[PDB]
Amino acid sequence: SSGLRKMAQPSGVVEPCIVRVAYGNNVLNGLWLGDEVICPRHVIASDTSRVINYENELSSVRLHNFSIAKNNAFLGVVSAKYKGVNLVLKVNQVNPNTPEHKFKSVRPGESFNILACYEGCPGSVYGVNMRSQGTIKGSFIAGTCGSVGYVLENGTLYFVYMHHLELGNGSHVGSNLEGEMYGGYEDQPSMQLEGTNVMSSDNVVAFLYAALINGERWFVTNTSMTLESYNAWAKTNSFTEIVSTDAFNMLAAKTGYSVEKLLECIVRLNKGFGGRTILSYGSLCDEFTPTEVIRQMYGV
Amino acid sequence: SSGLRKMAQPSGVVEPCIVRVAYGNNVLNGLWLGDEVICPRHVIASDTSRVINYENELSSVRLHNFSIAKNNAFLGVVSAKYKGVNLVLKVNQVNPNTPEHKFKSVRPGESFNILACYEGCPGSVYGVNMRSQGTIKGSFIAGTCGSVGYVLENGTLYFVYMHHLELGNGSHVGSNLEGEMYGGYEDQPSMQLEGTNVMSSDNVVAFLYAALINGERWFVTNTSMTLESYNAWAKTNSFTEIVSTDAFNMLAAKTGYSVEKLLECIVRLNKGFGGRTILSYGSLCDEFTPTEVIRQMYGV
Amino acid sequence: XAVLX
Amino acid sequence: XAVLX
Ligand SMILES: [Zn+2]
Ligand SMILES: [Zn+2]
Repeated sequence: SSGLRKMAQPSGVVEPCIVRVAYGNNVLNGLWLGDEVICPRHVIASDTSRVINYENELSSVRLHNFSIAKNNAFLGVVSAKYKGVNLVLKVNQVNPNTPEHKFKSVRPGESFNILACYEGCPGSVYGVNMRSQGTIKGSFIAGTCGSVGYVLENGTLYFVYMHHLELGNGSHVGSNLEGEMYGGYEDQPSMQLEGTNVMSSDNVVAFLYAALINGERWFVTNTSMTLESYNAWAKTNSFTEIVSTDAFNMLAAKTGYSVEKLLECIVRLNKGFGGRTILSYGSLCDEFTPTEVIRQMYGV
Repeated sequence: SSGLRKMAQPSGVVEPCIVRVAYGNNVLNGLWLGDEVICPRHVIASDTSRVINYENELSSVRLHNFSIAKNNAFLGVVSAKYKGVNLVLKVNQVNPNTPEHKFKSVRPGESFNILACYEGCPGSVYGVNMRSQGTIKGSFIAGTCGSVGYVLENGTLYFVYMHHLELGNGSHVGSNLEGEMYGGYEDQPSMQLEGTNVMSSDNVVAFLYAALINGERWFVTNTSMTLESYNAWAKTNSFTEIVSTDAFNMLAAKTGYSVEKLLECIVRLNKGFGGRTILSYGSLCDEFTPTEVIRQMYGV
Repeated sequence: XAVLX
Repeated sequence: XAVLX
């Protein structure tokens, strides 16, 4: 008996890269790699409630107002620049704890980690999952602007997210580190609205395999749905189409349930759980990948 | 619109203390502080499926079989000893990244962090909550024995947990670092069974304040329950008794709902949610303290 | 309706 | 029924 809960990858390699960036009385988080610091550009905005002429506020910038802090280090800004919706400041000191790292964008359905930091100080760590409309469900308290998302693979450190705005439904929009905004949302306090997120079928199937593994089986049906019928239904029901059974073939033989059988479950269960629960959830979550599920039920 | 999800405190100060401890082909995690390493004693057991004469296996121990590893360091065991259900090995090297730290036991209802580590290598970070029967709901994959629990306050680092056994219902039993087992469970593959956990009313009330803050109100009643009636009911229903309204007095004025009103909710809602959800949960969770809830809805 | 964090 | 991790 296991249960299915988000975990985050350890934050130690990341924490020494998180700096306090202040300008005037604007304080937010920044990312310190090499002799550069990356942060959201609004730290220079005179105001953040109507549209800012950002190119004018770059001409307007004064380097002595910058107060960038990290431990015992005070970092002097040599120069300032934009890379998309973020600032790139060159500083006079190289981060002595710079890890090997890379930048990439996380794709819809993929899990990664948020290191939520209040004005320089890392505060908490948790797992999230990028959604098709380019938003996430964070917990971003005021103070955490510029907080950083990352994922570790092989074990290459990828920086994937930097936190920017909150939409009316509470969805959170960040940029990657090349400074492109997820979902294409502009860096302005304008009327912007989130579309509809397409559910990750791969993730939902993983979720259901987890429940079976756990010994939860009440939702399993006396019937099934072919891969090509599911995709035809998926297309008109805001679910992604399934390419291959292949990533599920271990999970399938280990439970004895085919993917075909979990496809029909997705269709019926989407109409509601009817008051019952699966792994204590009230509905299908698509936040766990097949990789996450395997790793926590079986290991490695 | 926020939602209510576990977060963990950053793991960076902890990670450099986690060592790989091997003896023969026994591998598990150990905690490296100063010139000492703390780990579960079973790494010396010849076998872990029937009762071990642990005092005999201490006389039997051979120091050259110890393979303790951390980064580029190999730590030679100077001496070995028991402190309860854990080993205390003195090594020939002092951990150069030892943080200021303390040991304490976490109490029932309190949240803390698990750094789950596979044979030396930290793997994930997540929040848990100690339960009255001295067990927790971890995700402990084989390999993670001796994984370490901690909590940060003020910001003093407390080490509070080291992982030992799994019970039949999947409940997880660890020790503190003085080597006393939570719940009083003996360090043996014996028939042991978890009693009934008493729910933390303080936590459940916090949970409900979170939902109200979030704008979820369907469960609020036209009536209420006095503090002294609740405690009388709590005593016979496996809930803790509430001492004071005081930790809720901000949350109370901010929602406009008194604790008295959320007490009656606890009584009715305990009979079932009737198919609906609160903050997407299917029932009352007592895993979030009033402190956690405030901090994530309001900050600091 | 977008609020700058 | 207790399994040693
Ligand atoms: Zn922005
Ligand atoms: Zn043990």
